[PDB]
Amino acid sequence: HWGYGKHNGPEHWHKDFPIAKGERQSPVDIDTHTAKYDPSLKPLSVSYDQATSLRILNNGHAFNVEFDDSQDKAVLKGGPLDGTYRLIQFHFHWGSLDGQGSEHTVDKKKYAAELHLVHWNTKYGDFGKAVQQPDGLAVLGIFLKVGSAKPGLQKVVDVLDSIKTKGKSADFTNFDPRGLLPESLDYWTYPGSLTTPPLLECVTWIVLKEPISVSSEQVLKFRKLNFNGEGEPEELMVDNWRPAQPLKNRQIKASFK
Ligand SMILES: On1cc(C(F)(F)F)ccc1=S
Ligand SMILES: [Zn+2]
Repeated sequence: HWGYGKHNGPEHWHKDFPIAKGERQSPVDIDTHTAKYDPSLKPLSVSYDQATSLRILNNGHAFNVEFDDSQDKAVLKGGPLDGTYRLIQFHFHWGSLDGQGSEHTVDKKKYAAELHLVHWNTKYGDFGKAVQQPDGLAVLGIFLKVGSAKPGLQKVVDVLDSIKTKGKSADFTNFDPRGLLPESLDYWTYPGSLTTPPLLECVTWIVLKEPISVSSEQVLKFRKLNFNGEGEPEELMVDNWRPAQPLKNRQIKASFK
């Protein structure tokens, strides 16, 4: 099945998922000089005070921190969005080395990792119906650089030993995703896609300009996870990022001057 290796990595995905070579695929390189300021954009509204985390899951491609999305508890609105998007899960993409790992790049610069907070448009009722729509999702993307530790990340790093291999989950209640946000909500936005199969073109991407800093020890612990299941040859979960895809007929808009 798909993955990130030589034989089943991103350059292969198009054979099972032809939309891989579609018109609005993600990630992309953000050319900062050509992203135009759009003064009609709104401040993003991130309302996470009532977020209810439930569980953390190693799905064989990344780990997901899952939320109860049965009510309007943790929502994203404003910015480029019409309506209200509900948080369902977050996950990361990261490298085997600090020099790589993010999916979006900024003037071709790769960060050590990239956090994706996935939200679905509540007008569609649930996640599975939202991914049938071109405005079904909004993904808040936040870059990670290695430097100072991020205290708000440590509860995630500390649970990873309990979900080392594919298919493992752990209770993961009362985690506050506000602790993963940088100071500034200045962002770039463009229409794109999921960055793993099935690569659906549902996503309004909102990528924050300000990275968060995480420590070398925090990211080292992400790299001890495994893509394989228990009892299988160990294959470290590293380099689970898709490279930048052609921008095609898209414009990236900046919320800031
Ligand atoms: O790529 N991708 C995939 C998913 C899911 F959950 F549908 F698998 C959600 C968000 C993103 S970015
Ligand atoms: Zn992702």
